[PDB]
Amino acid sequence: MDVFLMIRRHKTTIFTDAKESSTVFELKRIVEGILKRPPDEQRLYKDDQLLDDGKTLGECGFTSQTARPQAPATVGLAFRADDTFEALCIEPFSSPPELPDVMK
Amino acid sequence: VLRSVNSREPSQVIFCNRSPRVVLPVWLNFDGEPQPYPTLPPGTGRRIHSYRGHLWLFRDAGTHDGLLVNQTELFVPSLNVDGQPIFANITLPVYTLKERCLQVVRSLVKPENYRRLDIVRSLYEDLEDHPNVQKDLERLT
Amino acid sequence: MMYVKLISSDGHEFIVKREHALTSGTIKAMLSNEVNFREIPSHVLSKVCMYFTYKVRYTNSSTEIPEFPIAPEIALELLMAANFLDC
Ligand SMILES: Cc1ncsc1-c1ccc(CNC(=O)[C@@H]2C[C@@H](O)CN2C(=O)[C@@H](NC(=O)C2(F)CC2)C(C)(C)C)cc1
Repeated sequence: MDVFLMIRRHKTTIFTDAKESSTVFELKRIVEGILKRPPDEQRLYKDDQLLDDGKTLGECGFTSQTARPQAPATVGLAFRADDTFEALCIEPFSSPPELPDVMK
Repeated sequence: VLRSVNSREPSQVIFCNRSPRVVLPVWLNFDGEPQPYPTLPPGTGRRIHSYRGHLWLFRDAGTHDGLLVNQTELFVPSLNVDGQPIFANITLPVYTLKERCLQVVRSLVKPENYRRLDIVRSLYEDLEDHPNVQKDLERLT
Repeated sequence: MMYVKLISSDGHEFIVKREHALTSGTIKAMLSNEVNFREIPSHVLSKVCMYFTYKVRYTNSSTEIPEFPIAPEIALELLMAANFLDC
């Protein structure tokens, strides 16, 4: 079963899918192919929880019926600069303006 | 041009609403006039009596947005095999993002106010040109 | 796999499958691997990317199709973007 994700760090957002049975480590390999950083320089998160490489995306709560094409689940990403990892930072998207009067 | 054939050969059909919309079934009568039939709430089904060669299409009852039936625009009851009814699976299309935005905007803005929106004139025209069965018959012809 | 980068007016960089972005004839034209959108903010472009995924997933598929969700607050801007991108 496919799960649909946004992998997010700072002002970067990757739209991709993976198998529910695929591992956290395998997702780092996907990230590696796109952003050119190896798995050992990556930490992946679900909310504030650091994800273990060996676990499946399903085990970590990314399921086909919650990580949907039209409403994908968010995976947090942090990079290691030199010796130590940066803290997890995900820049929020911009805020919609006030609803125009005629839309109330 | 588009009209039901007066065949008189009964065909039993299940109208199956697998959309989240209230569904208006429309029968094209023998002169090609659209005749509305009772609505189907989201997720519901009705076993109905129709006829071979009769033409049907399906709309959102409230907005007239177009729906698919067995993955296409028109449904024509076929010959029943082994007494089994013909299934007519009514589903949402994959609307274009533009048409979907128009739908949502139309659902929030009373038509008198389309003009107060801060958009290019052609989008005002797109909003006012809402779905309508007659327009689709003229196209499909 | 081939990706492209779509950048919002506020500097958010969305990385999506090239195939998905070519949903849009306008984006295809802007590519012929990064495009900047000076008028489309991230709360709109993020939804555009979600639409691509939705469209590719559910086009020509008999599994019941869910409604593509659009919050009222973003509908007008999303409409304008959809009109520009022809999608
Ligand atoms: C309960 C319901 N909910 C959603 S639709 C619906 C429904 C309610 C009633 C019926 C009854 N069937 C009909 O009206 C069929 C459908 C369509 O084929 C036309 N029709 C006819 O019986 C027509 N009859 C014929 O063609 C004949 F009698 C010459 C064979 C009418 C009477 C309209 C000229 C069908 C569907």
